[PDB]
Order: sequence, then C-alpha cells, then structure tokens
Amino acid sequence: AGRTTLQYPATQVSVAKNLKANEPVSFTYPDTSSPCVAVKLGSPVPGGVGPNNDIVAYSVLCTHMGFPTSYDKSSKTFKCPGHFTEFDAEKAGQMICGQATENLPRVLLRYDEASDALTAVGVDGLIYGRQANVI
Amino acid sequence: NDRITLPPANAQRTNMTCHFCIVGCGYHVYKWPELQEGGRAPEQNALGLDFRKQLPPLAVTLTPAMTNVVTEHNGRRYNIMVVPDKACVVNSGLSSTRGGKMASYMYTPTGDGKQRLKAPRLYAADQWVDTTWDHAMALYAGLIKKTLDKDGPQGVFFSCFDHGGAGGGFENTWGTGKLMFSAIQTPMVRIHNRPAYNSECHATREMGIGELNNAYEDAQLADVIWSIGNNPYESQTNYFLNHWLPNLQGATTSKKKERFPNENFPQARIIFVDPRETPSVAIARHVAGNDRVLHLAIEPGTDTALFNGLFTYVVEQGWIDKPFIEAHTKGFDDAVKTNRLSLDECSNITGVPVDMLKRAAEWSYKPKASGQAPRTMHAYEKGIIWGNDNYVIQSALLDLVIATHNVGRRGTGCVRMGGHQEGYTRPPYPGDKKIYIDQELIKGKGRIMTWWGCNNFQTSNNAQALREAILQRSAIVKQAMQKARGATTEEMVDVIYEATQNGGLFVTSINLYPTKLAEAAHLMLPAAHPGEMNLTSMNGERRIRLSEKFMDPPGTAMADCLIAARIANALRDMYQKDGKAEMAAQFEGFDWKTEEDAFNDGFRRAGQPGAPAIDSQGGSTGHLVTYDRLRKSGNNGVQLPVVSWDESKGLVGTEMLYTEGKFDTDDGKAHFKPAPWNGLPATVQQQKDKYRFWLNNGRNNEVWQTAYHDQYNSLMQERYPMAYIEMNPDDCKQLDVTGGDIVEVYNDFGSTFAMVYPVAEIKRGQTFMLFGYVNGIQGDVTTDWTDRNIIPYYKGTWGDIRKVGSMEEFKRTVSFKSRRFA
Amino acid sequence: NDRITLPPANAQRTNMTCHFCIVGCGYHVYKWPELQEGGRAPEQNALGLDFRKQLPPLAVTLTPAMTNVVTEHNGRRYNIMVVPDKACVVNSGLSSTRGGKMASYMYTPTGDGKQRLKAPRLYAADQWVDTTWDHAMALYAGLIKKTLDKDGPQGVFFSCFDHGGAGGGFENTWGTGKLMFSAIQTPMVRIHNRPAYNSECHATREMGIGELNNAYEDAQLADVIWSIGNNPYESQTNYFLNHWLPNLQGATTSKKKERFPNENFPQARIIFVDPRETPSVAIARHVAGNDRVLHLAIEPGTDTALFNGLFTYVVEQGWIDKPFIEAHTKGFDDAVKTNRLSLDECSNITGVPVDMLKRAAEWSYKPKASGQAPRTMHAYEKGIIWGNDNYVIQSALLDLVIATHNVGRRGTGCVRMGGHQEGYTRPPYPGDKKIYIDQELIKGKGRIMTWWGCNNFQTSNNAQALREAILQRSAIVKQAMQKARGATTEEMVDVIYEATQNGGLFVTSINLYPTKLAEAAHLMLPAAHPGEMNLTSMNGERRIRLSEKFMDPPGTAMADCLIAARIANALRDMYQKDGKAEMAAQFEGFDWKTEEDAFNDGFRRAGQPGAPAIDSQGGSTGHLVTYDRLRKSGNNGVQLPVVSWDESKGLVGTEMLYTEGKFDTDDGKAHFKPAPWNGLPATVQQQKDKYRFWLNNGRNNEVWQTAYHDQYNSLMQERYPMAYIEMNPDDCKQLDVTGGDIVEVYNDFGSTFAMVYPVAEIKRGQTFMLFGYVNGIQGDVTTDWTDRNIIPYYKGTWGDIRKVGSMEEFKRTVSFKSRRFA
Ligand SMILES: Nc1nc2c(c(=O)[nH]1)N[C@H]1C(S)=C(S)[C@@H](COP(=O)(O)OP(=O)(O)OC[C@H]3O[C@@H](n4cnc5c(=O)[nH]c(N)nc54)[C@H](O)[C@@H]3O)O[C@H]1N2
Ligand SMILES: Nc1nc2c(c(=O)[nH]1)N[C@H]1C(S)=C(S)[C@@H](COP(=O)(O)OP(=O)(O)OC[C@H]3O[C@@H](n4cnc5c(=O)[nH]c(N)nc54)[C@H](O)[C@@H]3O)O[C@H]1N2
Ligand SMILES: Nc1nc2c(c(=O)[nH]1)N[C@H]1C(S)=C(S)[C@@H](COP(=O)(O)OP(=O)(O)OC[C@H]3O[C@@H](n4cnc5c(=O)[nH]c(N)nc54)[C@H](O)[C@@H]3O)O[C@H]1N2
Ligand SMILES: Nc1nc2c(c(=O)[nH]1)N[C@H]1C(S)=C(S)[C@@H](COP(=O)(O)OP(=O)(O)OC[C@H]3O[C@@H](n4cnc5c(=O)[nH]c(N)nc54)[C@H](O)[C@@H]3O)O[C@H]1N2
Ligand code: F3S
Ligand code: F3S
Ligand code: FES
Ligand SMILES: [Mo+4]
Ligand SMILES: [Mo+4]
Ligand code: NA
Ligand code: NA
Ligand SMILES: [O]
Repeated sequence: AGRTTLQYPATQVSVAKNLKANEPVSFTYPDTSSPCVAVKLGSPVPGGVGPNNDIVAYSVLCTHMGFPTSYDKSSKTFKCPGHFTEFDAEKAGQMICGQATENLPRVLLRYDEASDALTAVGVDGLIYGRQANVI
Repeated sequence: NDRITLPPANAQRTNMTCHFCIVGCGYHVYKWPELQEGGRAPEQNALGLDFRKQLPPLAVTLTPAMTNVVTEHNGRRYNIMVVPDKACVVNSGLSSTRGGKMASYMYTPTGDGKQRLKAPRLYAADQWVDTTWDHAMALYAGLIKKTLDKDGPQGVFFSCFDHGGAGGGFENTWGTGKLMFSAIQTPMVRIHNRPAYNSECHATREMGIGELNNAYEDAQLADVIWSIGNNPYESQTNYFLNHWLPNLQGATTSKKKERFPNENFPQARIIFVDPRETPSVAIARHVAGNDRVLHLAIEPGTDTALFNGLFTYVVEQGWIDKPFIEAHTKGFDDAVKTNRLSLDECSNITGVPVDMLKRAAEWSYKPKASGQAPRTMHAYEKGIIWGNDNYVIQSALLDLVIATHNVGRRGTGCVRMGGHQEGYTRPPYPGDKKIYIDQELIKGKGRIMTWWGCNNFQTSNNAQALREAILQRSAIVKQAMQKARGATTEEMVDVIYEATQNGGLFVTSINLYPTKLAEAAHLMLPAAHPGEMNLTSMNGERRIRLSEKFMDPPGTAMADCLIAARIANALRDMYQKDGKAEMAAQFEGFDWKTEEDAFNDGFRRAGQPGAPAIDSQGGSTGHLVTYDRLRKSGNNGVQLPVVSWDESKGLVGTEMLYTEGKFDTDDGKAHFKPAPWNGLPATVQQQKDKYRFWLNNGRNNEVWQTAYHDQYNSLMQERYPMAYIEMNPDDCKQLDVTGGDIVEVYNDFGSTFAMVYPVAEIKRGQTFMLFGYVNGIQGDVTTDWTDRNIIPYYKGTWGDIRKVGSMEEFKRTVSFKSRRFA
Repeated sequence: NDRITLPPANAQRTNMTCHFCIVGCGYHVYKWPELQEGGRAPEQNALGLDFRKQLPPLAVTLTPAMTNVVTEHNGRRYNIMVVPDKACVVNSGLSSTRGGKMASYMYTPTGDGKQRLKAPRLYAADQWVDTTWDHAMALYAGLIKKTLDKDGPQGVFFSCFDHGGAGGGFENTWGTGKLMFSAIQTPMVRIHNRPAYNSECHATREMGIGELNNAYEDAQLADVIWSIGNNPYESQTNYFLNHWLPNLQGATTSKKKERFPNENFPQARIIFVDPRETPSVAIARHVAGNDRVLHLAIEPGTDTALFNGLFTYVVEQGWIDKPFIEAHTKGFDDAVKTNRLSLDECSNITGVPVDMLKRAAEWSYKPKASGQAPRTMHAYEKGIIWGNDNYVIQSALLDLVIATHNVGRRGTGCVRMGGHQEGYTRPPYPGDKKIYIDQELIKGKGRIMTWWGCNNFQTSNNAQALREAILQRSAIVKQAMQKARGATTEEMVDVIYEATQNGGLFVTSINLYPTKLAEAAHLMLPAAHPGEMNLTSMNGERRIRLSEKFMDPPGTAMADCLIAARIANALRDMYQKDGKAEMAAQFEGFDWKTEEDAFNDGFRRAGQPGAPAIDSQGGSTGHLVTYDRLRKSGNNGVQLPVVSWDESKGLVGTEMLYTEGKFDTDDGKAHFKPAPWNGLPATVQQQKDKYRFWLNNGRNNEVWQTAYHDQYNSLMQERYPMAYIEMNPDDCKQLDVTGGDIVEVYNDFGSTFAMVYPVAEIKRGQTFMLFGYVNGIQGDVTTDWTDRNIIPYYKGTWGDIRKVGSMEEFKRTVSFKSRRFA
C-alpha cells in the first residue's frame, strides 16, 4: 500500500447558510450505515466551521454500546437511551457523564467560502461497531 | 484515531475481574504478537463479531481505550484487548467507564502507566534516587528491627489496604496481615479508608447479620429496593445497570412469578435516602417514572431519626413479621421502647413530609394483597457508613429490617453495596484496644510509618492536620540524613532512628506510583496489579474469581504479598545473624515464590487442623478453592462459602445467607439494638454553627478513587482538571461564581480548593465536592470526629466558600452541563 | 513501530533552528492535517525523496522520533515532521541525536511532553493545585511590590537564563532583562549556569577578543585545531562532523589552496587538552590516524601551566609574529617575564612529556615551509571555563594566541565552542558589585526567588548546600500559609511576606515542567518553547536565525518575554492603583502582544537615537534585521553584525572578527595579561588531600542538560536510568564494583549517587560523572570555590566512593560497553 490513512469519501452535507441555529441536520458519513448530525450552535466554539465558526458535526452512535443518541436542543448535548451517557456538542463530544471511554466522534467538515459548501471529509475518533471508520 | 487491530482467531484469552469497584465485572484479556491481527470476518477474529459491516447496538463494547501494546521483560511487544465477558452473570457484557479503561491503565513504557514505580526509590536526604531492593530491605528491615529491639512493636506503624481487587485480594491481605500481625506483631495499624483497625459494620455483625448476605439475583426478585447513602449508578454501575434496572423495567416479573406462583408482584419501586438528588435518582425516574421513585431527601446526618420513625410506624401498623420476631430474634420489645419516634417528630428532624414517610412504609412493609410482605432489599453505602454515628445508624436500620423479615427471604437483604471488591484473609488483630492512628502520628508517636496501597494524604479524615504533621516529621529525618557522608546502611539506620527520637518519622510507601506521598516519603517500593500477577477476590455477592496473570510487571515491581515475604525474610535473616532465634522464628512462614503460595498459606488454611487463628471471608471451606478450580469456573466463579466440590460438579456455593433464620450470634437469633437520636456530633455542629455550607462529598462516575491512574489520562484531565464542587445556582450568584471559577473551601479544620460546578439539583446551603482527588483535596475540611469504633463522619462537615477567580481555560475546555440525565 | 506517515507535497513548511546546542543546526518543520499523507513518489511528498524503493545512505534523516501528532487549541490534529535542512550551511542536513528528538519533545497530550506545565500551579500550604493567571500575578506581583516598597529591589532575587535557543533568545533575554533591570531594578540576579551576574569570558573580552570571533568555515581552513576543555563530538556534534572532520579528511584542502595560492597546506591535525580520553579523542584518531592527533592528557587544573610553557617556548624559538605584536598588541614583554615557564617545569606540573609539548608547538606555531605561520584555530569550552581559575587560564591561552597571530586570520580564532545558542539583548546590570547569589540565599537573604528557565537544584555548584537551604526556607513559607483560612490574595501576600522576615523564601519557577524545583516552589508558571512561539538566536559563528511558530503552546503556556510583560503590567497596574505614578512609570514599555514586539523593542533598538543603554549581540545594526528579512534568509540567516541590507541583496553580515587588527579595547590593540601559576585553590586542594578520586563531570552525547525532556523519554531512561560515573576498571576491582552497581560519591561538600560505568580509558584515581541529572545530581560534591569574577571551578573537586550494591535491573537493561569508538 504505503498508506497509513483511511480513504475517507468527500460528501456534501449542505451549504452553511441553510442551517438554522440549534436545528440539527441528519446525514450519513462515511457510508449509509453511519448516522451523523451537523448543527449550527449559534455561538463560536473551538473548531467550529462556517461564517460564525459555530457549525459542528458528529457520529450519533453512542461510543459505549452503539445506540443512536438523540440531539437535545435545550442542552446542546447528545443523550444515549442505553446507559444514559451524555456528550457535549459544544466541547467536541466530551462525555458529561456516562459509561463510554471515548468522546463522541467528530465529523470533520471543510467549509468553502466561495460556494458556502460544507463537505464531510473525515472523522476524528472511532465510530461505534467498526474496526475502522471506513469499511 | 480511527481504527483498531482485531485479536486473531487463535489469540490467547485469559480471565480478568475488573480492577476497581465491588461489582467485580468479568472481562477477557486477549493477548497476541504486535505484528499479527484478526480478520474482519467473524470466524477470523477472537471476538467472533462481523466487522465487514456496521455492528448493531449492544453487539460489543470496544474502543481504543480498551486496547494497548505491552513490552514484556523479553523486549517483545504484544497487542492486548481488555473487554467485558458477555456470558459473565455479574455484568452480562457491560463495562463501566472505569473498567473500560483497564487496557489503557496496564503498564507500558509510553502510555498512561509510564510513571509506574519500576524499582526502589530513596530520598537520600535532598534528592530522589533509585536504590537496590537489598539496600531498601536493609534500611527498612534495619529500622523495623531497631524499633522492635528498643521500642517494641508499638513503634512500627502501618496504614494498609484491607480490601479486594487491585491492590488487595486474598493473597495480598494474608501476606500483609501475616507480616504486620503474626511476625512484627504491631497493633499500630490502620486501614486504607478508616483510621483504626475496625469494621464498617460492627453493629450489623454484632446483631448477627454480615453485610454481604444476598445475591445480585435478589435485586432482580425484589418488590422494592432501598438505596441508603448510596449513588449506585455512579458507584456500583453494572449492579445497578444489569440487575436493578431490569427489575424496574419489568424484565424480571415473570421470574418472580415462576418462583412464587401465589404471590402478587407489583411493578417494582425504588427508594433513595440521600440528602442529595444524584444521577442515580434522576436515572431511576427516567426508567421507572416519577411515581415509582421516592427520593427521601433527608437533612444531613438524620438517618437514625428516619429509621426510628419508620420502625415505630411499621410496629404501630402491625406491618411486621411477628412469627419471625418470636422464633428468630431477641430484644424487639426493648427496641420498640428505646427507638420510639412519631412520624411528626421524624418529619421535623429529617425534613421529610409525613406523607412521604408513610408512602415509603406502604410501598415497603404493608402486606401485598396476596398476604405476603413486600420483598424489600435494603442496600446501603458510605452516606451512612461515613454518616452521623455509623454504629447507631446500622442499629436503627437493622431493627427495621429484622422486624420486617427483610433478611433471608429471596428478593431481600440488608446489604452493603460495597466499595472495592473484597478479599480478606488475615490473622486476628494483635491488640485489645482501638487506636486512632492518625492522632497518634500527629502527636509524634511511631518511628516508622508504611502507607501500603493507600494514600491518606488524599483520603484521611482531617487530612490537612495529617499532611502538616507528616511533612514536618519527614523533614526532620531528611535534615538528619543529610549530615551523613559515606555511612553504611547500619550507620544510616542509627542516624534515622536518632532523628525519630527528636520528632522525626521514617515514611515508606508501597505503591504503583509515587503519588502525593512522595512529598514526604523516604522510601518507595514498586508493586504489581492484577494481570501482572494472579489475584483472587470476591464481589458484593461474595462471588470469588481468579484474575489471571498475562504480562510482566514494570521493572522489578512485585506482588504485595511477595513484598511482605521479602520484608519478613530480611527481618528473619537479621535476627538469625544477631543470634536471636526466638525473634527469627516469628518471621518464619514466608517461603513464597509466587502469589499462589500466599493463597495456599492463608485462604486455603483457614479453619484447617493445626492452623493458627485465621479470619477469612472464604470460611473454613476455603481449602476447596484452588486456582485451577477457579480457572474452570470462569468469570462466574462461585459464591462463598463453598458448600461442596467434586470433579463432575465444580465448586458449589451459597446464594443467600440466613434463609433458615440462623444468625451469627451466640444463640442463633438476630439481635435488635437501641438507636438513640442525639443530633449531630458537637464537633460537627460547631462547624455548622460557624459556617454556611454543608460540604457533602463522594464519588464521580468517571473518576476512580485518588485518580492514581486517571491523573495520567489526557481525557480524564481535560474533563476534570480540578476537583469540582456542585453548588446551587442561587448560591453561585450570591458568590458571583459560575462554572470554571475556582473557590477556596474552608473551616476550622482546613482550607482546600475546587472548581465551581453549578448544579440546579443542589439545595441552597448544600454542596458536593469530589473526594480524594489529585488537585483540590476534599478531606482537608473533614473533622476529626469518629463514632465509638473510630469510624469518621466523613459526610459531616460544614465550611465557607470564597471566590479565587475565573479559570478561563476551564471555561474553554470543561463541560459544566448537567450530569443528571433527563 | 514499522512505518511513517509522509508529508504531502503541499504540506506547510516552516524553518526551525535546533532547540538545543550552540551549533544551531537548521531544520524544517512539516505540518499537515492528521488524515492526509504524502505519496511514495518523490514529487508526491514534501521531502522530494523516492520511497518506492530503498533509499541510499545519507539520503535522509527520518525516524519515528522525528514525527508526532499535535492537538491544537482548536481541537484539530496535525502530523508534524521535524527534519534537518540539507541546504543549511551549518549542518548540511546533519541532525544530532538531541535535535533529532525535537518532534517527540514537542507538546502533545499523550507523548513525551504530556507533563508540560499548562496553567499556573500553586502550592497552597500543603498541596499542589491549579490557580488562575490573575491570582498568580496578584500573589507574585503583590510580593514583588511589597518587597520593593519595604526592602527595595535588593529583596527580589532571580536566577535566569541569559542564553539563546529554546528557553532563551533575543526576545526572551530582552523581556527578562528589561523586567529585572529596567523595571524592578534588582541587582540580586544570577545566570542559569553561574552564581553571579558575570561573563565566562572576562579575560579574553578585556584583552580585546570577544569569544565568538570566527566562522565555522574557519574550522575548514585551519592547519591545526586545538580543542581545549572540550568534548566536541558529544557537545558540539555537527560543528565537529560537518566542519572539523572534512578538514581532517582532506576534503577542504583544495579550498585552502584556492584562497592561498602560495601557502603549503599539510594534512590537518588536531590537539586535545583534556585530562580525560573522550569519545572525541577516539573518533579523531579513527578519522585522522594516531599520528595526526595529540591528546595532551594534562593533570586536572594545569591548563595555565600548559599555556605558559607553550608561550615561553614559542617566544624562545621565535615562532611568533613580531610585526603583528609590534603593530597591534600591548604588554607582550611583560607577559614574557610574568609567564616564563621552562618545558621541564611545564612537564612536571602538567604530566605531559617534553616531547609532546614540543610537538604541539611544532605542529601549531613553527612556520611552514612556504613562510607562513600555521592557521591554528584554538577552540575552548567548559574544561577551562569551569577550570582552575577561569580568568587566569584565558589570560595564559590568549597570550599564546595573540603572540602567534591566531586571531583575525582565516583558519584561526581563539573561540568558545559554546553551550546553548546565544541570543543576548539586555539593559546594563544595575549594580556595581558581583554578588554570589547562592551564598546570599543560603545566608537567609531575599524575600522572593524566581528560577526562570533554569534549575539550580540540579546545576548549582555546591548544589547540596543550595537545596538544603532552599527547601528549609520554602518550608517556613508553607508552614505560614497553612494557618490561613479564607484569606484574600492581599492578606496572603502579607502572611508570606511575614514568613520571609522569619527566614522564609517564596519560590517561583517559570518553566516547561515541574522539575525537582517543585519540591520547593510555591508557584510555577507555564512557558512556551520555539515552534510554540517565534524565536531568534545565533550560533557559535554569530549566525542569527528565526525559528517560526507552527503550533499552539499547551494550555495557557506563554513566551517568556510575554510572561515578563504580564508581570510588568501587573506591577504597573498595582502602582497606578496605589497612586504612585513614578513607580508605575518604571513598569512602562511592556505593551507587547507578540514575541516580535520584544524583538522590535530590544534587539532592533540597540544603539538607535532615543534608545536607552542596550547591550546586544546584534550591535547597533540590529535594526536592519526583521522577522520577514530572516524568513527570506532561510536557515542560513546572517552572521552578525549585519553590515548592509537592501531588497535586492538581503542581509549582508560579518564572517570573521579582527581581520584588520583592530581589537575591542581603548587603543584598538590586543592586550597581553600576566598568568600566574598558583596550583589548585586551597578549597579544592583540601578535598584532593582528604579524598581519593578526581570527580570530573560534564556531558553525555545523548542526554541534554538537566534531562527535562529526556526524563520522560522511555528510550533515554532505559539507556541512562541513573547518572553514571566512568571508573577505571582496576579501581572498580579494588572497590568490588562493576557495570550497573550503585555507588555513593561524597566529600565535605555533599553526598550523591551514581551507577558504575567501567571505562578502560579512565585513569586510576580519576572518574567522570554525568552532570545535571534527574537521578543522582553530580553538583552536590562540587565546592563553593570561584575565581575573582565568581566563576566556579565545577571541574575541580575530589571525593571518595562507597559501594551501595548491585542494581540487577541496570545489569539486565543498560549497556556498559565502550562509548569510545574504535
Ligand atoms: N472525605 C472523604 N474521604 C474519604 C471517603 C469519602 O467518602 N469522603 N471515602 C473513604 C473511602 S470509602 C475509601 S475506599 C478511601 C480510599 O483511600 P485510599 O485507600 O488512600 O485511596 P485509593 O485511591 O483507593 O488508594 C490506592 C493507592 O494504592 C495504589 N495501588 C493501586 N494498586 C496497587 C497495588 O496492587 N499495590 C499497591 N501496593 N498499591 C496499589 C494507588 O496507586 C493508590 O495510591 O478514601 C476514604 N476517604
Ligand atoms: N465511580 C466510582 N465508583 C466507585 C468509587 C470511585 O472512586 N468512583 N469508589 C468505590 C468505593 S471504595 C466506595 S466506598 C463506593 C462508595 O459509593 P457510595 O457510598 O455509593 O458513594 P459516595 O459518593 O461516597 O456517597 C453516597 C451518597 O451519600 C450521600 N450522603 C451524604 N451524607 C449523607 C448522610 O448523612 N446520609 C445519607 N443517607 N446519605 C448521605 C451523598 O449525597 C452521596 O450521593 O464507591 C465505589 N465505586
Ligand atoms: N557540576 C557541574 N555543574 C554544572 C556544569 C558542569 O559542567 N558541572 N555546567 C553548567 C552549565 S555549562 C550550564 S549551561 C548549567 C545548566 O543549568 P540550568 O540552566 O539549571 O539547566 P538547563 O537544563 O539548561 O535548564 C533549563 C531549564 O529550563 C526549562 N526550560 C526549557 N525550555 C524553556 C523555555 O522556553 N522557557 C522556560 N521558562 N523554561 C524552559 C527546562 O525544563 C529546565 O528546567 O549547569 C551548570 N552546572
Ligand atoms: N550532548 C550534549 N551536548 C551539550 C550539552 C548537553 O547537556 N548535552 N550542553 C551544552 C552546554 S550548555 C555546554 S556549556 C557545552 C559543554 O561542552 P564541553 O565543555 O565540551 O563539555 P563538558 O563535558 O562539560 O567538558 C569538556 C571536557 O572538559 C574536561 N576537563 C575537566 N577538567 C578539566 C580541566 O581541568 N582542564 C581541561 N583542559 N579540561 C578539563 C572534561 O574531561 C571534558 O571532556 O555542551 C553543550 N552541548
Ligand atoms: S467494570 Fe469495573 S468499576 Fe465496577 S461497574 Fe464493573 S466492576
Ligand atoms: S541538531 Fe541540535 S543538539 Fe547541536 S549538533 Fe545540531 S544544534
Ligand atoms: S449504549 Fe450508550 S450509554 Fe451504553
Ligand atoms: Mo471505599
Ligand atoms: Mo552551558
Ligand atoms: Na489545605
Ligand atoms: Na546530596
Ligand atoms: O471502602
């Protein structure tokens, strides 16, 4: 091979200006079995993208035992119904409380000013239930 | 990152019990050469899972934190993968956040375990250096010998683990206890979590009920579970998750009905006695509904009043087992008189409304329609063990349980939830008095103090008084050592001993890590944890398992029992050399090459012919357990005591204690005890009189104990860079603090520091601070007060709070969002 | 492991000078997102190297140690690769083992830098805790202010770097110097490597010859190189490798001949003055043959006698430049009289045979056949700088050099080899006396002491006396702090100040790491190193380079110059608040947002109109240097002083000093000095009289300085788990020691510990211990003795050796094989 990196796809999510503050968008990345959310937080955070540096994206599969987590708009967290793990959308998937041993994986977005496009280009962290992010 | 190396199909697999909490969840350790891997096809990897497509929920627990690469003493590198056993009855494949990190917290030269103690460390007056094991033994044994010869055993002090799992277990408790008690014969010994040689459970034992009297299956069969002074989602996670919650969800109903065809089983309910609304309360509400959870949010320290009012009420209603009382108990009528308290009085003291008191009794004790009393499991932990008068609370609680026949019936029990695992086998304690060891040390007693698998700088009650005294006394020895040049070991022993006659104290720590004890220690010895050694221990239902060795320790790190043998043999050799045959004989019986030898000498000898007096949780049938028999048992092990063994059946043990109504007392009866309500202790009341906040304290789900591994984990330190204090938002506004501000917390006992964590569920004038931590030690503000058996009221202290300032970096990186799930 | 991620073709590339030694080798830092990589084809990676097939020798320097993955403040992950620049003139693509590790020693959360200081740390009486920057400044500035108001500047102590490279450089020396000298105006300041505010080079500077007077190209043009008190293969690797060895190999002969058409150039030769046979001696013999190397293995401390004998001889033979002496020098005839020593007396003192003395003069000073004196570069370092009377040795050596016209000719120079890089720009020192700072501290002076970018617990002379005193004084402050409860910052300042009136000392460390200073420090502030900041510095031939920022510091770690500005602005604010406009005005001039601002304020203002007095290595043309101009220059930079600049030419600088015979003295002449031979100092002689072994000390090739990074590196710790002492094998046998035994080394000054390293080349009754180390501090046994300018004779001590015992682990894991290549 040579290669030490996974071959991630480049997947269009949307243009940034279509996202409303605190209204999660669903997409799949890096394939149709990996559910993800992108959300405009409404306020800049470290590593947020877009015009207001505030768009973040995640794998929604709990890194404990893999249940799809749900985005809570009031707390801006992802909550797992399995064993009650909760992840902070504003702290790069930091576990607030729970049984996981890994932060919620971040979907890396490129933001292109010229087109206003958000493209999913990678994952930081390992998605639940996978030997590698790219199957 | 973004991939994992799978275990090959033919990978080596050993059994490991979780290093940490009481639950004792079962895990498998997969070990294979670094340059090999498994295929994604399910039959081409050791997990048997299909990694050619996304796995569904519950199929696995597997993250990079559950993997490592170890370097063995031969220089060869091996992948390890430490994952929960799906077929273990304790956890059914669940891993907590704490156990899930075991792979990461194995020793590797570059990982989280990189700072593991690898050789003896010596503070040579003015600097840390390595030294040899032989020099270390010469100095340490030399000192102990000199102290024995001149002062007797009363000059030699220990604080040592008495517990199970990692840094305890049957091998290690025997080794240390044989050394301290049979050989050295010192009474100047405290325990890792309490400052004398005592029990947490004097009252319940004396009333004839050992504190681990049921099975985890009992939590499945109960109508009602009480969690008293107990945060079990955070503190006993997988017992709560795998046993309690299935009951609350109705998954166990059909099993109750199959066992008891003519008994009604309503939807299960749960009662929490805790001043604080915890994650456990929140998650119980989420799962069961608000209508099946009662949070009895008592006033701090009022548990005795609570139970006396409930006992009085169930007696007055006749919601008691009168045939049980008459046949199997003693002292009931006395306890009715001494413990009498009206629900009105109870409500005034506890702050719990009378309606809630009545409801808790109705759910728990009133006959069901089919005629039978509810099966009510009463589970308690440190909210009452470190509560307002440990002995009296247990007296009050057990009286309620015994009168309601909630011991010895399936689905019942009055039990410790537990802390660590258990693994006690020791000679009897060689004194006839309880001794408050920290007070002795602070008063300038003792020549040599050994901390062994504990760190009381972080975990003593009145910890600030302790550290002050120990640092100063350690300094005297440091100062005296530095005048030496070119001294032999024997001359150095005389230098140090002289310094201890002028207030000094020689301090040794036997540990995995330097820890804060390195600030005072003169000598530190490297130990080995499970997987670097074989180790036996039992969980909260007395289920003994063997944790199999699968890798080498760092450097010359040794099993604690073998450290004890090393010490005993050094002492014996010194005595033999000095012509002191009688003294040498006391150090016989440590001819041990492996930890198994400690198992054979202790656990397996208890109660056998020509054995010395041995106090073992295995009992007198412990000899039926061998390492090979435990191996064959798996992570299921056997519940102690073992009742039979043969080749065809395996180990057969004991599910529940006291099912025939024979208790552990002189007459076979359970004994009721008087439980006076005398308010808070005056020392604690004085703090409450002077200062504004109740300084509650205890566990965080993610942090283990003194954070001895967690302190090296980048994720853990990013999450909890400092000890946090949960405060009411309104109290916060009054102090102009928010999330990520640092505060001083202080009283007459001490001053410490915490980062502010606003928590809506905290009551005004109440707080909650993480205990035991590496940055902001909570214990500085705990009082010196202890009950009659020298059990501290660690949860009983008050203090004021002052803003230091805003830590902008904490605000940038730490979540202050809610840890109570809804 | 077994692979590397290549940098993509378009990866970001910045310039970086090596963090560590004087040579200042040029590197490139490749930075790129973690999930990208380069292809193996040479045009598809940033290196331009063909990784489709094996690379030949010399094609690359690339290991996993030269790679890392950093996590930035935005949470994003980036591959980095830190590799030598092939087109840099200094190193021509060479990397030493020390610089080769730079990538590994960049800050990452899980790597070797994991314990980097990331926030202020406070010892709050009895425990370490985090604190805020504002609280830290309130406490630190508060104390400084209190001390200024009550005691004046003489209560405020520093030991601070004056050097270049990482933990130094022009921005940083300016920042610290402006703070200490212009603002606080304290004279109670020492330097990182010496205990007063002085120079290593008083004599040579006062004789008119600054110590960095040539180019590295001069080592290529020389007939003869002297290496005096200098182990340059280990201590100045790539100058030795890239410049010295090519000369010895004949690769530079044709360039000598092209420069000098009418001059003979024999094969180059090399002379080492060093009591010890070092790896540099061995490697020189391997490269050049035994017949072209002279090891003058002098008796310790006899340098002055050596040079006076050579000077006497070259004068008597007439192997001197009489026209040079007459036109360009003063004091020759006096020096001939005062320095007169016969070769027989010289031989008796040095132990060097007369034939070897004569040969060294013959190689070095006797005219070649073509008429011209040999081009003899005289290179010296710490064997004489920390030698027997710093001032007198340089006087004697320079007399020889000046008489032989070995300054100012190409292929010559009397130069420091250097230690760190250089990067000095500071106000004048504000006192009129040299003050022995360690002695002052030991005697109980000062309220507050700051260690800034240094660790004198490991590196002071008489280090044991120092540590003892500092720990005790620190303890008094700790004891006073602990009685406080609920005190404001202002009250705490008063409590600590009071403790310092009763013998206490408040200790601050400004550092990358806790270090051993954490045993005494009350406050620790996090600094940032090159790559986390921009930084300028120059090497041993005055070549100034910019090291570019490419990554964020850990947490709130800051550039030292910006920490200084923070402190200055805190003090200014306090004075403005206190209504003291004049005192506030002293803390003006630190309105700095980036390190560049410190560069503009210091280096670029030296000698400009309206500037205050500034002592700068840039001189008065420093304003011509800008960060953008250095960027355009590359890793080649410019040799200072700059002579011209324009857009078309770039920076044009200065190759060699003194080529027209104009020296830095009142009259433009070089000045000879008397150099009396007085034997060893009585303090050192008393040690030699009482004890057996000469306790030589200094550098190991692989270990950098106090092992601040290296202590965390698993390979370094496996190789050198403990400081080693090179011992003669016959002396070893006499003491019953071998490789991996531990010994105590001791004298009247102190006691320390080392692992035994048998070395055949060590002379009987002589030893060599690694200096500065994290396990076994050598400096405990160095004396308090200093020359007239308070320069220690660190290389001058004697002591005895006692066996502690055999460290089995060292024997199993550490190589004791020979480090002298043959
Ligand atoms: N304020 C307050 N104080 C409390 C409590 C509280 O609720 N509130 N709780 C109390 C309780 S219940 C407890 S359990 C104590 C805990 O008090 P400690 O017993 O002091 O704390 P641990 O963190 O359990 O101590 C384990 C130590 O042993 C080391 N270690 C780990 N494995 C081994 C091994 O195999 N061998 C050896 N020799 N060392 C090993 C660890 O590195 C660490 O230093 O704290 C008590 N203190
Ligand atoms: N996550 C995690 N789990 C662990 C540990 C760990 O460090 N981390 N440590 C283990 C050990 S050794 C132990 S001892 C257990 C302890 O586990 P628990 O005892 O379950 O945990 P704690 O947080 O010490 O305290 C329990 C509760 O006591 C309450 N409390 C305080 N004062 C009173 C009072 O007067 N009365 C009553 N009724 N309640 C009161 C507090 O609000 C708290 O929720 O946890 C074990 N499990
Ligand atoms: N016996 C004996 N003693 C000696 C010598 C000897 O030959 N013999 N040699 C002497 C010599 S030549 C020297 S140079 C001294 C060295 O004495 P020191 O200067 O005490 O030692 P170094 O290791 O250079 O110290 C650098 C320190 O600064 C920290 N540091 C690194 N980078 C930075 C940064 O960017 N900022 C800040 N603020 N801190 C930083 C490091 O972690 C470390 O603590 O030792 C001297 N002592
Ligand atoms: N690998 C590595 N290189 C470094 C450093 C490091 O820590 N590691 N530190 C850097 C610094 S700050 C400096 S100052 C330089 C140090 O560079 P050097 O001075 O080159 O190194 P040292 O090992 O201190 O000492 C040089 C020699 O002095 C000899 N010596 C001892 N006593 C005498 C004496 O009385 N007379 C004579 N003539 N020689 C004597 C010793 O035998 C030794 O070989 O190295 C720099 N480079
Ligand atoms: S994994 Fe471990 S920490 Fe307790 S809940 Fe289970 S035994
Ligand atoms: S790589 Fe660094 S250590 Fe010196 S030889 Fe070159 S500057
Ligand atoms: S599957 Fe999500 S918290 Fe367990
Ligand atoms: Mo406990
Ligand atoms: Mo130096
Ligand atoms: Na304190
Ligand atoms: Na010492
Ligand atoms: O415990």
